[PDB]
Amino acid sequence: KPINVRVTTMDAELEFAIQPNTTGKQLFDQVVKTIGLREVWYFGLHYVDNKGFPTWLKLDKKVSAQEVPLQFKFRAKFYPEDVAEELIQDITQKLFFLQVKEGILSDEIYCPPETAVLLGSYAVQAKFGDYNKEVHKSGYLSSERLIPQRVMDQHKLTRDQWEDRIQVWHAEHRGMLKDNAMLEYLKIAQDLEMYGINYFEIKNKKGTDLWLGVDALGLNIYEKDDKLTPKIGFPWSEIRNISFNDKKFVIKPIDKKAPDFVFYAPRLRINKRILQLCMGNHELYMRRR
Amino acid sequence: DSEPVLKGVKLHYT
Repeated sequence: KPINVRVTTMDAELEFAIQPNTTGKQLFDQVVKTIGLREVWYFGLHYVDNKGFPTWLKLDKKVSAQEVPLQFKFRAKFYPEDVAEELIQDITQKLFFLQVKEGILSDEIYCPPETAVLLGSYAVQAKFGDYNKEVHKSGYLSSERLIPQRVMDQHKLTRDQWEDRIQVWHAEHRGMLKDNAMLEYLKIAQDLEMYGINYFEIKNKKGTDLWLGVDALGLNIYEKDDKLTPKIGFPWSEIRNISFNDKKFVIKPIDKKAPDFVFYAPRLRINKRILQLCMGNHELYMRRR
Repeated sequence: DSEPVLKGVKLHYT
């Protein structure tokens, strides 16, 4: 019985026929070969196909175990610590650039206003080349989404207002090739507080709603309203152990005097997804060292 | 035998 699956990358869509004994790895490997991606360890096959949960597919398990064409999103799952130092291929860099830009523009990654303008200008340099008073004049940037909706909502400028501010930065990017404009975009984005972080809805022992963030450097607890500023930070080197059992997850600090952090997930599968990102990020962190 | 079979592709340039 053939199963229809769609995989989308940030600038491609692929439709596949797979059998019930096709592995996640066979799907992943044919995606990466089609697009010519070598730096595979950053990436994964995403799917909101739990009974409602955002998840990452397992490569050494048959696709035919967890399911909501079957829809998959080929996306970066782990983020480098330093984008300029670590991303080797232009394709890898482009795929991060597009994924990160979508997170910013969709309001998912908070962005200050002047940063949004500057980022938008690099995106403009990447999509349009050098600004030319001849080629790009009045309204060259209408029809273009360049600033997050929450930035515009909180501010008092019109669309032409915004294009104008972006246009004055575009011109300073004369001589910048596209690939380099995409990296400069990432150099700025990777300084944003929400960049590169996987957020999970958790509760402490008192029943307060919190966020857990897992990122390349460790674990963070946020109050429900402040996803930018970690309330509690757990860098890998400050963790004695991490554990879960069903819905209960515990972080034990290296400081024998300091107390455990205990929180609760809504289901077992959430805690499993948290720990796999924990393991994946810790291992990449150790591999860099 | 279990290897996926590509039936469709869309590539966005811009």
